[PDB]
Amino acid sequence: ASATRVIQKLRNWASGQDLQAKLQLRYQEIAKRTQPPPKLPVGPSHKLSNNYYCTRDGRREVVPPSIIMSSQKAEKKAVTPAPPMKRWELSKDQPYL
Amino acid sequence: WDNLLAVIPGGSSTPLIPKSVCETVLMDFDALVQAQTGLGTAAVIVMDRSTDIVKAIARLIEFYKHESCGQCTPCREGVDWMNKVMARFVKGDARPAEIDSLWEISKQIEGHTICALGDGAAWPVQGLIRHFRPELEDRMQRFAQQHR
Amino acid sequence: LLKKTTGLVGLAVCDTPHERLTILYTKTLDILKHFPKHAAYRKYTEQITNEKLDMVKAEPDVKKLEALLQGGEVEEVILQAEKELSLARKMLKWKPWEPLVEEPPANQWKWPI
Ligand code: SF4
Repeated sequence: ASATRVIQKLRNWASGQDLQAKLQLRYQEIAKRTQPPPKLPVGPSHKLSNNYYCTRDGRREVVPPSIIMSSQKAEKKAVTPAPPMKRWELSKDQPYL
Repeated sequence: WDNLLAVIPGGSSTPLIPKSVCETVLMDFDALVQAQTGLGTAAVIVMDRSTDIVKAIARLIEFYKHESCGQCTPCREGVDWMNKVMARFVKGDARPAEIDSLWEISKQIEGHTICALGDGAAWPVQGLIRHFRPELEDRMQRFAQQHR
Repeated sequence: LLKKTTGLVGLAVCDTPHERLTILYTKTLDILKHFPKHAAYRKYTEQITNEKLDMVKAEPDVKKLEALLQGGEVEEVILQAEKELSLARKMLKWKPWEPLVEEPPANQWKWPI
């Protein structure tokens, strides 16, 4: 930022870019190292009612896997694991470099 | 009768009923159950418009705190907790979410105890929250205004 | 027109995709006729090959044929048909329509232990 205008023009011509507009070194635009104290918000479970843990106990909703067929327990169309992948559209922003 | 505000019709264990349902209510077990109350010892406590209703209910909960035998955890801890919350409610020192919190505390006490003192202590709080909830909210709002 | 590049490295562009596809599907059906009638692999592979062959015979345009096949590009479809034919030959060698070769021990697939 402390460069002379002749050196700035030489750098700009030699690089082909405006180097002074986007400087690599941070001078004053950064935030202050001393910040005001925060106040973090609370989540949805921070309520005094209608908040029984058994109504939001996601860890106990896990069940053992369902056995489709087993060697001891156990005209239709051929199927696939999923519907086939749709083709990606070419980007309308910048399709080629 | 126009000055009448509330009646506790079966002693302190039964909850309160306001004047509007006091107009045409009978003194049956079944009639008071339909009025969401009970006929207990047939003790008709009458409170007029000059009554501090929250103070009366908190005095009843303080009585239940003093007379709980302390043997079983829901009655012991929950009735003490209800007494503290009701004292703060009388002072106005709470927020309206604590009304729902107190309702859930009373529902946790009711039916989980050894004898029916827990039910008889949770019922007046249930009746007060069911009927005189805008009075509680008015007290909390007045406290919040005059303290900040 | 004719496709310039297929976009995948090492995949050559097919000048005549329809004839190659129909001979590959016909060969796959012919090798599927040697399977037992009760073979679920034979039934399902015959269904897949029949539907794909009907789509090739129905559509003479490469682009809308690709859109109908939904298997990427038509070169990818041709390669998949080659893989299916080689697979069907191997499945005929292997004979997996037979019953289970050996049941596992009783605690082999029990989790948690
Ligand atoms: S519910 Fe009955 S047994 Fe339990 S602490 Fe209260 S008074 Fe005692």
